[PDB]
Amino acid sequence: KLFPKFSQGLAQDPTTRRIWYGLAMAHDFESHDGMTEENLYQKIFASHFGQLSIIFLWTSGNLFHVAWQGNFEQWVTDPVHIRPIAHAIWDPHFGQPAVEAFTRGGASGPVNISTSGVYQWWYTIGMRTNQDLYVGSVFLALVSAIFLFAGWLHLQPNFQPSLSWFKDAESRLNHHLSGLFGVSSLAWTGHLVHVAIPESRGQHVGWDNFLSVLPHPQGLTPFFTGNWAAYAQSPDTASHVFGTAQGSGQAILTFLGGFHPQTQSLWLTDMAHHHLAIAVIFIVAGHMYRTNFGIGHRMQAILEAHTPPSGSLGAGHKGLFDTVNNSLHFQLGLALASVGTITSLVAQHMYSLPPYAFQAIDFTTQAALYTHHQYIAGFIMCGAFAHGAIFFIRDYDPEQNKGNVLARMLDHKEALISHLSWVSLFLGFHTLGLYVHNDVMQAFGTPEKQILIEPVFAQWIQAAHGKALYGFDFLLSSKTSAAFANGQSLWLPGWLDAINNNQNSLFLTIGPGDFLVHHAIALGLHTTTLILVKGALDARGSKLMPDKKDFGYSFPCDGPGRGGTCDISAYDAFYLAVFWMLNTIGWVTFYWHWKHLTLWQGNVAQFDESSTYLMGWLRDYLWLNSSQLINGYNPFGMNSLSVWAWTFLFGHLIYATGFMFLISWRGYWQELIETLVWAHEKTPLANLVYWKDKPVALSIVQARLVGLAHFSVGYIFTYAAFLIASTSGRF
Amino acid sequence: IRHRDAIISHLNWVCIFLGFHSFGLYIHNDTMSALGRPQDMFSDTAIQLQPVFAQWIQNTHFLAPQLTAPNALAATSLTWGGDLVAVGGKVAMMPISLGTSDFMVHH
Amino acid sequence: VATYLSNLPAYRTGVAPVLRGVEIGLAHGFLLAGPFIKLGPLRNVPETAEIAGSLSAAGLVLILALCLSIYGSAQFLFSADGWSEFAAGFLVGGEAGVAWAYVCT
Amino acid sequence: DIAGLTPCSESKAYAKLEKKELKTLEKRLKQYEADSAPAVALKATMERTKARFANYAKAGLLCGNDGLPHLIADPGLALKYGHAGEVFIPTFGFLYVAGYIGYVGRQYLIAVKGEAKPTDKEIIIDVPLATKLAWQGAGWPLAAVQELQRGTLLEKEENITVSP
Amino acid sequence: SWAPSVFVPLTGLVLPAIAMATLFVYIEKEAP
Amino acid sequence: KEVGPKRGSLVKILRPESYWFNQVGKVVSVDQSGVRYPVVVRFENQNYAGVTTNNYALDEVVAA
Amino acid sequence: WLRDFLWAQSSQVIQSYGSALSAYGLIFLGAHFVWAFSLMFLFSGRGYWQELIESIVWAHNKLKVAPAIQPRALSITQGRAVGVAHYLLGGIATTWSFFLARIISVG
Amino acid sequence: AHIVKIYDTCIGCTQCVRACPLDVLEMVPWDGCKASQMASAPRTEDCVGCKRCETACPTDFLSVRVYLGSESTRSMGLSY
Ligand code: CLA
Ligand code: CLA
Ligand code: CLA
Ligand code: CLA
Ligand code: CLA
Ligand SMILES: CC1=C(/C=C/C(C)=C/C=C/C(C)=C/C=C/C=C(C)/C=C/C=C(C)/C=C/C2=C(C)CCCC2(C)C)C(C)(C)CCC1
Ligand SMILES: CC1=C(/C=C/C(C)=C\C=C\C(C)=C\C=C\C=C(C)/C=C/C=C(C)/C=C/C2=C(C)CCCC2(C)C)C(C)(C)CCC1
Ligand SMILES: CC1=C(C/C=C(\C)CCC[C@H](C)CCC[C@H](C)CCCC(C)C)C(=O)c2ccccc2C1=O
Repeated sequence: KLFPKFSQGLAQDPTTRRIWYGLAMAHDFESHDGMTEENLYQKIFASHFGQLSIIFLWTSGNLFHVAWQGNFEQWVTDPVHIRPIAHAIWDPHFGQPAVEAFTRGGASGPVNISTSGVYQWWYTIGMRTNQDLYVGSVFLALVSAIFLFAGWLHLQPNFQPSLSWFKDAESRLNHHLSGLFGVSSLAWTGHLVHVAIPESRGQHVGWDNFLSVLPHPQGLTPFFTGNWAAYAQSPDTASHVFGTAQGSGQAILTFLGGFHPQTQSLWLTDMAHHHLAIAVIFIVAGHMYRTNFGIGHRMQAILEAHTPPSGSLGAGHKGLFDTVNNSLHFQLGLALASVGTITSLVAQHMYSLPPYAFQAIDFTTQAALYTHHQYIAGFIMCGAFAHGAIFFIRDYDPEQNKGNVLARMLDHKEALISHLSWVSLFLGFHTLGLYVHNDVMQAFGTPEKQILIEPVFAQWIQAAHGKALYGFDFLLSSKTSAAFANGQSLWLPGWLDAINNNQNSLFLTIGPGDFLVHHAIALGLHTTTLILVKGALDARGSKLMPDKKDFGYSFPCDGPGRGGTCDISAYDAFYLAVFWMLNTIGWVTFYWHWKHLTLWQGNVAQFDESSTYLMGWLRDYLWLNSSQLINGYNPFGMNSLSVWAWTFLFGHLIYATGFMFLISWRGYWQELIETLVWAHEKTPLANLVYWKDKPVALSIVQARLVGLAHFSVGYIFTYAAFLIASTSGRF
Repeated sequence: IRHRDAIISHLNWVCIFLGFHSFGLYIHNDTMSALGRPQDMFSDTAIQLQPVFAQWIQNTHFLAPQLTAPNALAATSLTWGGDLVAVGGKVAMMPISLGTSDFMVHH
Repeated sequence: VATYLSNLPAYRTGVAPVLRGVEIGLAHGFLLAGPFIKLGPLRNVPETAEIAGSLSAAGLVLILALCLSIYGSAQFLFSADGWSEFAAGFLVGGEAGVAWAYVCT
Repeated sequence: DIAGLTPCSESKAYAKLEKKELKTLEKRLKQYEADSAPAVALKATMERTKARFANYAKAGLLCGNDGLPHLIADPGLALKYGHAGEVFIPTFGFLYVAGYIGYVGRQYLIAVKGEAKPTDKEIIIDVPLATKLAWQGAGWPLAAVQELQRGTLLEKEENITVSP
Repeated sequence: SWAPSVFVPLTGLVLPAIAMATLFVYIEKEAP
Repeated sequence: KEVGPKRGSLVKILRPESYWFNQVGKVVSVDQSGVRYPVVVRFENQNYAGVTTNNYALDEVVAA
Repeated sequence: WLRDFLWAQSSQVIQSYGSALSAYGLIFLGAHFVWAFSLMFLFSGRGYWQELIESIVWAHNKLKVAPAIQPRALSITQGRAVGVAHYLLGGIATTWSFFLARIISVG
Repeated sequence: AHIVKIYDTCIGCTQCVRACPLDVLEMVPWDGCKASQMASAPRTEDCVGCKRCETACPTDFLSVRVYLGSESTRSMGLSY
């Protein structure tokens, strides 16, 4: 009766879905009772403080458990033959072989081998002792408490901001380019130059001597003079032992390319020059805008003047500032699109260009980080389109958007959905056709009749980047071109000696299996956008339901009439796209994991012969590498992979349980729950015990969300157990 | 039709009971084998669940040519007990022992 | 059975909920002590099986007794104070029943 | 050798894989009498196999390090190096038949729209009209570009929409 | 060294038992 | 006079929320009274509910 | 059941290529296809596919190739029937190919 | 309770009232159609939202229209 304090209509619900929807539309602030736009913005501001405080508390917990139950100081001495430690295990349910099986890494109690990569990230930014990590945990715990105080105090009425303060898009986009991105990257270069560079050279720079230890031996005179090349005179040698001064080097802002020869990682000197350069460019781009000083540029004038005539984009970008600034789901959709793309960018560029010392030797760390940020990017990219669909129902106004790009998008929505349908249908037809063709050829003992289309277009890009394996000799693999010649002192030879190494992940050599699986990835991307764009554009209406905007974003159906309207809502079209999203990210991580397993084992031909046909994916990757996984426990005993043997089944159990909410739908279950209500209300001495919420079955939208949640959790837990065990068992 | 609620409610109960006390035995064995505790499992070398009733029926159907079917020269099959018929070097039929895993799969 | 149900404490209206909770507690105590003491995780030790099977049983009685007061604050014998007296009587009676199970070993 | 490749008549993994398949067929053949019906079919399988290897080496297909023929799907690397029969010739040998079927079905729909009830001649196909459109659809790209020059290929915004 | 033997039963058996209790009592409260 | 289209003229629908928007049917009767939706149009195209006829107003109606 | 039965005894259907059992190697893949294909029908619903059919009926209207028999999405109890039929086919034929490729080889 | 609104596209063929399993709907005099009658929803407290009314409405883009709102013990269709 009380628990949805935000929803007085849910508070009058005598059933048990009062609890389930009090938990589920609690953060849909716009649908709360008595909500105004000012209280909306105030609750969102406090919510962002809560998210920041949780992120800092989480990082401080990582730091504290590494400093306390980990072997970071032991890992610094030997980062190749020592496994990292996440946290100790206190499980009273263990037996003695389980206690003795999880003791490794040089510890005494049972421990977990961390695959989050945090030792490689902390060791390259200057952490060497546990006392450097306790200070970080205490600092981030203090900053998390400060953000909890801030989220409490900016809700207090002397400190509650106005409605007009949140709609200052001009000042926010000024300050979050100049200050939050440029000054922060300049300060991170200040951390790299002052702390990470001398600690990589073996000189301790802590909080006691950073005002007394020069980063450069003639420091701040070449910056004020003009000869900035003095900051790049002596880099680290090719015999540099990391963390010591054996062939150290003295430069702070070098520009080399390629990798450190020991750590197989990016040099910290040109990572410093990287963050310094993009700090300068972010400061220049952040003094572009006109807030309160007369000079700059205005968001109200640039938008409604970029309109091309003669029916090119219609009325162009006329009327967007009334709808970008007023809508939060449009801003959240653009923000999620940007974050989900640059998260895929983080994932693609942290395996090929590993930024951290002794990363890409720890293979399980690399697989976990890639698969982690790729699923994070897949969920964030499907939520970009989800909030883009919430925009068209809740926020879109056609009379405010007369003729702009956002109305022309809805005007030819059928052309968009039909062309995405064509591209997805073409890609699936021919990708499945060539895979089934190669399977039929492998079955009949004739591998030569396979369609093995060579990836010509991407081998040309590798050869234009300097990979001399294919002989296209176009720009950087040609020794006579101008793009080759005008960078031989600047950044090229380390990059050319790093590509042509066939043992890093920097531009792997590719063949017909990589053709087929990049077209599988294109199938997945175009089909996921087919489902998401079709859900965003038909969110307001269709010929089956011309008033879909009248029912809102999430609703079950419109009944059995008009042929039947199961899954008609835009929520239910996000819903079906999460399956194709998990499919797509599963394809990219199957492909990443198996090409890297065959790379790390040595036999890239074992991939190149088997990845051309789906039986080779089934038995040379799934069947083959899940041996030591499933042998985590057996009647002979158990080992340290048994926790991944359990979770691999645990993920198989949640996944199938999702199908119970997916295949069986509500109304079978309400009829079962009514017989259970009968049995409880007619049982002797159980009549005394009576509920407060009337038991009903889960609603239709709720059944979708619960089945999708179990599907995704079982999907992620199965592949995480398989990935970690399959990599860290043989390595 | 006038006590379908009683029928479906008691069958709901016996399905939930059979689900816990059949599949939770497998989850228990998974957990004990994963927690390094193979003695606490449900097996023949552990907590035993012997199918006493089916084993008794196997004994009576193997001893049926003795006194309950006196004109049978052998038992009606070889699964009840005895020797094995071997044809061409391969086993045609041999006796079938029923143990703890047989109990768990029959439930 | 209308005659048999007029005997067990949950239907005896003319008796107090304290004694009702006490008889329910001692009548469930040596019952629920059984599966912890006969087949628990520490069975094959003839010192600790009867100790752990009683300590876990008394903890489960404590869980049920907290859970009764949780039900009593949820729902409101059928009063807010009568169910609290029932919960306290069940705590005392169930721990007494687990101790009585440890006595009759 | 276009992209790290090699001619199949030059590579040795291709010949080793031919000898591997013929070795499997030979040790399979060694069980039977030389004139029996399985041995004739096994030797015919060997003859088709050797003819397949000879005609894949003859057409200049490119093998890889695996010893398997590859397909260069780019004109200008297929036209310049003589690989147009890999993809570039069947990418029009397909599209003639694809636009053929897409034109025959189009004209069968349009020639049955203007009748009493069209749907009865879509479950019960008018076979003389179907075979007339099957034969006279042979010059479909000609008729397709002559229909595109009118604007009678497309339809204007008489089409059915929802709420733009 | 006694911290994982004390904080882990509190966080999993005691403080969720508060959270199974106090967050459940808040559900069925009669609105005044 | 008889307002609306004639007894059997082909017509085009301008109701954007209709199933037969921009789609051609036959007028079968026009009601001559103060009815809001007098023009009765029968279609060969049936809708999702299986109905081939609908009433329309005078502004939602244009010939050919 | 995962290791010693599914993983261990699938070791003859997965390497059956280049033999007479290789059709069992194909159907084991193909029935893994059809089964999962059924999950498109079981999990989704009609009001999605009817609107997708609207968006491609527009494309067939634009190129004058709309059929006179109007494309509809499958019915609710038709899509459930398609899903359960493809689910049963893809599971039973998977087990068919697994069983026969196991037992023709090692039996 | 659910929100059951009707609209002036009603032809008065009273099929939503016969289709209604809960007597939410009833026919009211009106002068916008030939049948001289239009529906009404006086009893939307008893509505469950099962939308049998708008499986029976013949008018294109249905004249009756149920909007699923808050759920009481009558909107959830409970005998308990
Ligand atoms: C220069 C002044 C300044 C600064 C520094 C900030 C800073 C911030 N504001 Mg803010 N603000 C300002 C002025 C400023 N504001 C003004 C003037 C206004 C009024 C117009 C506002 C109005 C405002 C609102 C309304 C909100 C904020 C929010 C925020 C927070 C952003 C959350 C986040 O994580 O993004 C920072 C993101 C990053 C640091 C990561 C991305 C950076 C790159 C591109 C990614 C790749 C590199 C990556 C860092 C590598 C990672 C490696 C390793 C660290 C893992 C942040 C604390 C939000 C918030 O959380 O509320 C407190 C919010 O809702 N501000
Ligand atoms: C910056 C990120 C961000 C923000 C602020 C929002 C904010 C919002 N979203 Mg959005 N969304 C996002 C990202 C974001 N979203 C992403 C990435 C996706 C894709 C996954 C979505 C998908 C999405 C949908 C589909 C919907 C929203 C909705 C909403 C609104 C209500 C929030 C709500 O229902 O909370 C309550 C949320 C919950 C109670 C979450 C349920 C629990 C989930 C399933 C996690 C379960 C995992 C489980 C705990 C794992 C445990 C494993 C176990 C074994 C231990 C709110 C405006 C809703 C809306 O606007 O309604 C109209 C809506 O329908 N969003
Ligand atoms: C293995 C399972 C599987 C498969 C094959 C598909 C296949 C497809 N989905 Mg997906 N889908 C799945 C699971 C699957 N889905 C799941 C679990 C969900 C969640 C409910 C979805 C949700 C979903 C949505 C929401 C959408 C799709 C779409 C598509 C289509 C994408 C276009 C394409 O690739 O065409 C290629 C076609 C194929 C790969 C299959 C054809 C198989 C062969 C070639 C047909 C002929 C074989 C043979 C001759 C037939 C003999 C049969 C009989 C006579 C014996 C395609 C039909 C989109 C769509 O319709 O795009 C237009 C779309 O909008 N799907
Ligand atoms: C692996 C997947 C899975 C699982 C576990 C279930 C589970 C169940 N289904 Mg179900 N179902 C599934 C898939 C699954 N289904 C699918 C895919 C479909 C699609 C057609 C259906 C369709 C379906 C129907 C149509 C029916 C069921 C029924 C049932 C129930 C009968 C079993 C029972 O009560 O035993 C007890 C429960 C289990 C065996 C589940 C596992 C519990 C383990 C053994 C121990 C408990 C956990 C332990 C206490 C730890 C808790 C930790 C704590 C933190 C919470 C149960 C809820 C029937 C039902 O509800 O009536 C009885 C019924 O009528 N299901
Ligand atoms: C949250 C984490 C957590 C922790 C720390 C424990 C801790 C324990 N569990 Mg366990 N358990 C948990 C979650 C947890 N459980 C969950 C979620 C489930 C359901 C899936 C189970 C299901 C489970 C079973 C089925 C069994 C255990 C058992 C045990 C005990 C192992 C035997 C041992 O070494 O003690 C040696 C010492 C003893 C056996 C003496 C008894 C100790 C009791 C149980 C302590 C009770 C504390 C206190 C007196 C009462 C609680 C008060 C309350 C306010 C917190 C140990 C006390 C075994 C056991 O004996 O416990 C009953 C057992 O059979 N657990
Ligand atoms: C639903 C919707 C939505 C959403 C949307 C989305 C989600 C989108 C996405 C989008 C995206 C996701 C996009 C992307 C893009 C990308 C791009 C555009 C890229 C670019 C790149 C480039 C251009 C590059 C270049 C280069 C190269 C080529 C290489 C070398 C270097 C250089 C730089 C030169 C919203 C909310 C709005 C609302 C409406 C509707
Ligand atoms: C040629 C062609 C194509 C393709 C196709 C495909 C791609 C297919 C595939 C498919 C797949 C991808 C899969 C499949 C599978 C199948 C199956 C799987 C079947 C089955 C059947 C049956 C009939 C069964 C039976 C049985 C068994 C065996 C077991 C039990 C008993 C029974 C009797 C039930 C294209 C389009 C290009 C063109 C056109 C034509
Ligand atoms: C894909 C899908 C559809 C779309 C499926 C369409 C409607 C049918 C697929 C095409 C069929 C096979 C017709 C195509 C063949 C025609 C007979 C034309 C043949 C032409 C030549 C081959 C002769 C649904 O309608 C549906 C409904 C309810 C739940 C789930 C779903 C669902 O998952």
